[PDB]
Amino acid sequence: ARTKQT
Amino acid sequence: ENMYVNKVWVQCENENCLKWRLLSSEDSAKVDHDEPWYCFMNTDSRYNNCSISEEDF
Amino acid sequence: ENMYVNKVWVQCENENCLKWRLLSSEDSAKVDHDEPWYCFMNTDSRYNNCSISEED
Amino acid sequence: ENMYVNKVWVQCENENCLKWRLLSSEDSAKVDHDEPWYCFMNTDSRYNNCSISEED
Ligand SMILES: [Zn+2]
Ligand SMILES: [Zn+2]
Ligand SMILES: [Zn+2]
Repeated sequence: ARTKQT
Repeated sequence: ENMYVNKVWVQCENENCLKWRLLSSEDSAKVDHDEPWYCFMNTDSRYNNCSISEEDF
Repeated sequence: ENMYVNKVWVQCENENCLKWRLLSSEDSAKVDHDEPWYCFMNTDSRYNNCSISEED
Repeated sequence: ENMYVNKVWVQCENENCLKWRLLSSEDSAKVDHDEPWYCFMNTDSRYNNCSISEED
């Protein structure tokens, strides 16, 4: 999974 | 107790889609970072389908 | 693997046409609803021109 | 008169089953989103039971 922190 | 989990964006890996989805805290803790992710895996029933437009960022 | 993508209706934005078209799961995932959509963009060769009647 | 209702995928909420089902336009309109959905509620007689395999 490719993710970005908020 | 409260787990203080942050929400993350995750990208759909359907080559036709590739949309970014904002996960709940609960889904964000559960995400398996070593496996593919697709929109249908979102428990957010407002954004859980590749046909649904991407939320604003 | 099945992605469980819905088949969605989109409306042609040619003011002379305004016909509704039902997209394949593939096109439903691909479409960008913040850009104009026109019949010719439909990869369904049965219903991919403003001259063609709406599906029954 | 066509109501231009999408054909949507829904997952069975029987924890023993959890199969995905593609609904007709009519069934897609009729789904009550405030209630659980299960295979037997599909009027598609090909895929309307937990004991039936998920569609290709
Ligand atoms: Zn997707
Ligand atoms: Zn048209
Ligand atoms: Zn079932």
